Amino acid sequence: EPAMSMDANGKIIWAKHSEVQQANLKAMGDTEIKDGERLPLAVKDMGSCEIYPQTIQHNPNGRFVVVCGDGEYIIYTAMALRNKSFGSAQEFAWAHDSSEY
Amino acid sequence: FTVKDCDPNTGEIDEEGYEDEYVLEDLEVTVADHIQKVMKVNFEAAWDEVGDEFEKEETFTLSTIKTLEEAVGNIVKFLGMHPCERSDKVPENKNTHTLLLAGVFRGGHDILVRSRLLLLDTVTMQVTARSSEELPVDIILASVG
Repeated sequence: EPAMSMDANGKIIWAKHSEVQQANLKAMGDTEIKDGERLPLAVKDMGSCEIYPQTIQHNPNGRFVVVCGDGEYIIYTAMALRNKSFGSAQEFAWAHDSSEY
Repeated sequence: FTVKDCDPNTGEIDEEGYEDEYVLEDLEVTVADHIQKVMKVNFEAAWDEVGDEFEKEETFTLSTIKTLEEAVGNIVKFLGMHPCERSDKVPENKNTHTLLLAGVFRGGHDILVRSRLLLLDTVTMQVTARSSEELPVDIILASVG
């Protein structure tokens, strides 16, 4: 998988593609179609991180994602495209509440 | 909101753009957005009087801590009123304390509080709220927290 987490507005923001820069997040779409049939995306990257992740997890309200990669955790302020925060991991739990970790 | 993107250089303002909604913060409304803290028109009388018509009570008996101070943090500060009738002052310690305290609530009528904090050496205490408005007596006892 890539690292992505989706806001229930309807944007799964992922980053990267497979090893592409993280530079590419977004997707609020704009339109509707049949179950079987297929759909269109928006285009407006944000990001161009360096650390290569393997986790994405949303904040409990989607909001703050903490992303880990290269073994450290960048958390983003997302809309912000701000680094919400960073450090090195080993293992994790968000305090589910959406306010601690 | 309907969220619209910008070009700050020179923009565009167009009918289209799509909504997303973001949850905002709570508003809590206080007992100090509404009140003018005062000194009484007639304390002696008023003091009693306010009892007369108005008065609700709560008692606690305090057995793990013998200090006002916690209480104190919630009360001077929450109500925003004046402690007193010469019954305010305490140094970095003090044996006993009463705040007989004042201000007036919105809608005109007043909200009045007497807090006799009593130290035996536990604290057991009589908090009175007396009011010239009904909604405040129930409120003070809560609000102070």
